[PDB]
Amino acid sequence: INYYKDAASTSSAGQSLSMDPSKFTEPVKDLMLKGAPALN
Amino acid sequence: INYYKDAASTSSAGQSLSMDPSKFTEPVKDLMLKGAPALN
Amino acid sequence: INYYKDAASTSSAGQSLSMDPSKFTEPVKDLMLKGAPALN
Amino acid sequence: TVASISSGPKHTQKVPILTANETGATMPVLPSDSIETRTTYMHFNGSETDVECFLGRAACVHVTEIQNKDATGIDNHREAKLFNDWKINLSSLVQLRKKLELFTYVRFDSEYTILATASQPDSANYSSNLVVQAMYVPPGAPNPKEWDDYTWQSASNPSVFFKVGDTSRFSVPYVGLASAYNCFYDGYSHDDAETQYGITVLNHMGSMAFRIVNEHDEHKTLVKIRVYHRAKHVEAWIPRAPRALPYTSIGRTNYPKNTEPVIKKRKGDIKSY
Amino acid sequence: TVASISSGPKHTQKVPILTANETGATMPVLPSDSIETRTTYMHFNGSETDVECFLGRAACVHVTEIQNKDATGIDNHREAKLFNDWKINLSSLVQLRKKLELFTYVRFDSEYTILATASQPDSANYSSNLVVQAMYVPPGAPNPKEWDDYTWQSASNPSVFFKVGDTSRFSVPYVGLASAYNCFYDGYSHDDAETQYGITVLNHMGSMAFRIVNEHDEHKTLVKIRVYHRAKHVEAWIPRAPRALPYTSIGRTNYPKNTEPVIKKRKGDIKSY
Amino acid sequence: GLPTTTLPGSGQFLTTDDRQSPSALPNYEPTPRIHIPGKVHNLLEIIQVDTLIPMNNTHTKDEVNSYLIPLNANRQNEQVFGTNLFIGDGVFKTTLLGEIVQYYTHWSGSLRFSLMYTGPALSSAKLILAYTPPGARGPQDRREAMLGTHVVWDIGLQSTIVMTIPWTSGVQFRYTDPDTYTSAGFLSCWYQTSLILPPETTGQVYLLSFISACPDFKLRLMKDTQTISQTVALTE
Amino acid sequence: GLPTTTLPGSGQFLTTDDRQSPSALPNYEPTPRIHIPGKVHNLLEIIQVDTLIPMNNTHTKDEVNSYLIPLNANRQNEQVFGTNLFIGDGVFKTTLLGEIVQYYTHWSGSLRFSLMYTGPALSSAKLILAYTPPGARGPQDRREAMLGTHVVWDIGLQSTIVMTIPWTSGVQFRYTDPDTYTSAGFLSCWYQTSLILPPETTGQVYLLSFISACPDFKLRLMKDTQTISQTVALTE
Amino acid sequence: GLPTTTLPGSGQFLTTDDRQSPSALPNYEPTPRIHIPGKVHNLLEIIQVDTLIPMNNTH
Amino acid sequence: CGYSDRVQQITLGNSTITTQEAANAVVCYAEWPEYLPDVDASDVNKTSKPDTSVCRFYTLDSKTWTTGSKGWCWKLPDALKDMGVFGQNMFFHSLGRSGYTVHVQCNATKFHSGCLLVVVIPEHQLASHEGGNVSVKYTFTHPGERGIDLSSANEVGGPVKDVIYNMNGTLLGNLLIFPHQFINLRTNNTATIVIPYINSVPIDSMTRHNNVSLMVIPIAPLTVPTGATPSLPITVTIAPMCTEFSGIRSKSIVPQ
Repeated sequence: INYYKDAASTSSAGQSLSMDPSKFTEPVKDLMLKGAPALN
Repeated sequence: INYYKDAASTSSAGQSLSMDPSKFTEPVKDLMLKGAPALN
Repeated sequence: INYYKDAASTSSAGQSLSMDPSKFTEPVKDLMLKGAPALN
Repeated sequence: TVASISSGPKHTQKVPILTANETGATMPVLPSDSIETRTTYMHFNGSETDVECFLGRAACVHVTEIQNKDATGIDNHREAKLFNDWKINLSSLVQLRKKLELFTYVRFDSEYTILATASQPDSANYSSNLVVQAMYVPPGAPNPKEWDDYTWQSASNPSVFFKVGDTSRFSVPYVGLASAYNCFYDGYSHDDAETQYGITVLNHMGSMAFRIVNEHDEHKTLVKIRVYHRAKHVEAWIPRAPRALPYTSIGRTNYPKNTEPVIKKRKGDIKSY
Repeated sequence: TVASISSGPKHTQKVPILTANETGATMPVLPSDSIETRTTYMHFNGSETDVECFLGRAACVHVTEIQNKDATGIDNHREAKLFNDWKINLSSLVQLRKKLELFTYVRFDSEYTILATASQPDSANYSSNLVVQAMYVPPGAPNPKEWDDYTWQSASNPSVFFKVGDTSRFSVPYVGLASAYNCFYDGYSHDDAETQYGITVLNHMGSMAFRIVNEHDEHKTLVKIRVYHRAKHVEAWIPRAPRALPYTSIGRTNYPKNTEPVIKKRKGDIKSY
Repeated sequence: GLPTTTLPGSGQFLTTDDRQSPSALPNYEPTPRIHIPGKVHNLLEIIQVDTLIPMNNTHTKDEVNSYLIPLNANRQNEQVFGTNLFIGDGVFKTTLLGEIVQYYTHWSGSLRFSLMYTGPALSSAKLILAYTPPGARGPQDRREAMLGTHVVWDIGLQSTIVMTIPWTSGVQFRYTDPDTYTSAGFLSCWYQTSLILPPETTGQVYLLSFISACPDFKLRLMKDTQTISQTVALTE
Repeated sequence: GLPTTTLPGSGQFLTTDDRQSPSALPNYEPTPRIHIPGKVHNLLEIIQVDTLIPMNNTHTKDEVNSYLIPLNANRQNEQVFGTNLFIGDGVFKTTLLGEIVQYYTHWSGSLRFSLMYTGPALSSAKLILAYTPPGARGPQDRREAMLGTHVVWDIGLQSTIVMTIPWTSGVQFRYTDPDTYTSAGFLSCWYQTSLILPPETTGQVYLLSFISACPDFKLRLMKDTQTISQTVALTE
Repeated sequence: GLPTTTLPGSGQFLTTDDRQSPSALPNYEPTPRIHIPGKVHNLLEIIQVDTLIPMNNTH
Repeated sequence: CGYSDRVQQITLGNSTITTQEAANAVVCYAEWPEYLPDVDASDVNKTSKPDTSVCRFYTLDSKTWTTGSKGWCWKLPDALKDMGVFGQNMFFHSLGRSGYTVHVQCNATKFHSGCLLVVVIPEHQLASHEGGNVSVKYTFTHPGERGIDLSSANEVGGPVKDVIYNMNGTLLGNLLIFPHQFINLRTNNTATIVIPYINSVPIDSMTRHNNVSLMVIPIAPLTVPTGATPSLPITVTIAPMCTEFSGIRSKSIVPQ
């Protein structure tokens, strides 16, 4: 329960469970599957 | 939730979303439409 | 009612009514009934 | 959540251990790809690794010292510390500045805690029951000139009254003009051969002017006001390389000359353990 | 719950009073097995005998003394008590250490209370309105070197600000790497003929560095900080023999030479009452 | 601003109050728990385990013989041993049951006292364990001991006897510290007929005495124990 | 007046407590958010990115050659490089993974170690990356290294190898700071057969070593890092 | 006695905090409101009115 | 079904680049460039889209990779502000918006050895060589097609060129967090990195503010075979995409 009206008072959001490390680990145009030759 | 009975204790009303700048910008008797000649 | 989100804040659990002193008093392989000869 | 899957001997043409880093991709090779692994579970969520917790814990980010005394005859008050003002910057303390610089853009509503402690090294029979007025100064608000200036009214300037030792707690929504703070601004405020680089509108959030409003006692009470800050509603973008060299300035990545090595040299050749 | 059941004269071949302790079992022989008992009820639950209550009450577990003064000219500050640090150990106070050692493994989230009191034996006109900064130091966190070190920012190190006399109250989830604390560790951290026995990763939880952040007054205020601890979410395993000899160290069951007898010698022969 | 009124005693630190607390380690996750054998939920589970009593508490220094009750052959109508039932002092002060009881001020329930014979297998002997409820002096003879609660022990294939000391008290709970009003009574053992040893055997045979609590045992009102001490805060 | 009782520790400033707060800017509206690429929600997403390791950490000053592992041709049964697995110190102290780990006290999971060959395309060489779990000394020969977890690297069209260091520990979490009890082991590389360079080529060829965390990596118990310092509050 | 814990910054006077307050004039009744022309609800309504600019600012 | 992942062709406007030993193109943060949607615009003037005129491969002056070269750094759109009509659309407005498709070229035989680090560092605010509180002068950070040669001598107002510290105080080994690609002479000769518009605002200035910076840092030293020229040409080709400009204005006046 909040005691104030404006959003500056609300508490933190906790944790963002929506993870997606692909944008940083595999920022490649063509799809690369584990095991298959990276270049062919 | 309020902790007191009299209206001097209640909190502010926040924001009055009901706006009407026409009374200050167009306080004219006859209606003036944008684009049409102001005087004719 | 809790005032915090993380489990480090919750109160104690009270009492664990699930008791089982047999594991400490009778940690024997074969079952031993009161009255019957312990060894035969 | 499964941590490691069960995998036995592998004799196939698919080599998950061989790749080409020239593509710039990091293949998510798991332990089951190189050895025989058993079924294990994570038993871990990662709540403390989120940007909201990594950057969202209260910490000291600035400090100053002032006094409350008989100010008679001190023409230059502010420069004599009858009240001191600090430009809000999250880049003056290094242990939080580095965490903030780990990313290029950060959006957050802030939380401030102003810690003042009363003290008297010189002869002083007691420590007054002070009431500190903390004031927010937006860009344009009259940068006060004296401890008794026409500004302390605080009609539009936010003010918080409180006694020394106890702290104020006010929240600030994200006050940037962009969608986040420009942790790195590879750009100038305008096109001039004499303008400052990096430090621009995105950097200046105003300033905090510290004082006491109580009329003076019989002695100098040198007050040191330490400021603490927690980040709220933290959102991060464009992760960057960790800070290696220290800082000398605010908002500038400039470093000193002949800086000391950061890599721990080995004891012996490369083959030593 | 029934305490004692009704039982009259017993003339049978089943002898519940005769057994063989060579089996290692404790037969639950009741009073109704040896005499004639009446119907009685327990009227008792045993809420205060649970491990959560036996080990989960706040108590003092460590203490130190420090000062807040003009620190000018004291090259070695920490060793001069301008700030003192204590390695977290539940084995420095004996009346709680024994209760904790009654078992081999204990898992608990902790509760700490740091009690500081202001005092001035020497000439001092008042007792300052202090604001004590209590700081948690995880393994690796920079063990501060001076009262004004780059650590007190507390960006990742937990900090709690509070005035002397009043106490902080922060909870700590179970910070062990195992599923419990190794109350007894019949094992070494690694295989070396010069390593320490027992005291290992399981023992070191960090340390608590005590200080004051207020700038000095005109006198030495010798502060004694007593630390109190309550155990929460207590779970116990592998009950052990009660502690008989006292301690000399933390985490070690080593005792002194020529220790005093613990068994109360009788007054007379074995037949005396 | 919610109007509130601070009741007397606000801001005090009570060493027994169990309240909530904000944590300085947000989003932390305690290690996932694993199965560990021998989990203890209540002290009443471990206190029921038999432990050797230093009944032969007549040595200059602590020795293993302190737990060995000496027996002599060819002894008729003679006492074996005698002890009070102050479980928080005396011979029981050092036992597990006594150590757990010393952490509490009040105790109730029945006690389990057992003796195990360790002499030769070809030996024969009959002993009588007699419990003397409070109010009467310690038995000075066998005829006076046998008037109260007693159990005749026939030593044979069964090497251990289990005599449960019945709860015989007016008040619901007795004090753990030695007190006259809450005295538990006296415990003694006597030679029923005699101790007969087989040929080619000499010396004394010894009994091992055990103490354990019954499932009807009670403890409350925790207190600080006097079995451990400290005068210098500990360093590594 | 709602009766209340102030619990111990009231009015304290805890550097980790996350509570509500009244705002001094009423009716303010935070800027509407826009789409910005590369949003970071958790450090476990960015820590899995490969970063060059200064494996050749034998220079007087920091140089680009520190990340270049020198290789010599015509070398049989010889070591390439050797390093401990204290990710919070040594060669890994400066890497992104190590920098992120130093902000925490406990770490767990498997590490991803990769080597990329940069020599001539007409060159042939076979290397064996060997991981030595804790408890045993660092391998001094190839026969001792190949007994543990190892991956034979055949240098060909595939220029990069990816050897995942498996999580082999008794305790669930290791300490980030160098500690004996929570040692991660040792990592070394050896020449399998030899390094063969094509004609008209001389000098040494170099390998680029990468370090990244697996999706099963864990971090907790944040702490202050020792890689940055300050002794004078900053001015413009 | 409801157990409470005073958070940091208790008892401070913030010049922007809008909270409730007990009144020292109980049972008072504010005057009944009347119609007054030109009511201003937001400054964005009056700021849109044309005003002469001192463009010839060279005197 | 037979194809190859190293044979790639990128056609933009009237320019076409062909390659047969290219690595999988890197899309920075898996976000392709897209036109500014109306839901985020803050300026009121309508944007002009010189789609075909400016979105083409512009080849920059090739660099000489020697055994002692430290690296090269380019700023965008600064690197293309003197290139045809793109430079005019960049100057004659107060702001601009456009993506970039970087294409680095470095070919060699199977005998050469070396590795180049092609990395895109958004908001690469460089460090000055004088320290203290010195600034870096606009005249240097905005070279144009010239770029910044990290092996040359420092001039008053140009940032420091210590390639080890990435000219900003970060170690070279940590630049891999950014979208990058290695040009390994044995495996790859041409790198491709599609760079979208990265900024905290929907639109920002394009003359005084450079969103991204391209760097080519040789990691492994160039080891040419015995008797070969100790130099290899590095040609950088950048192609704008999704270009936008707002507020056609009197020409932006830069020094010189």
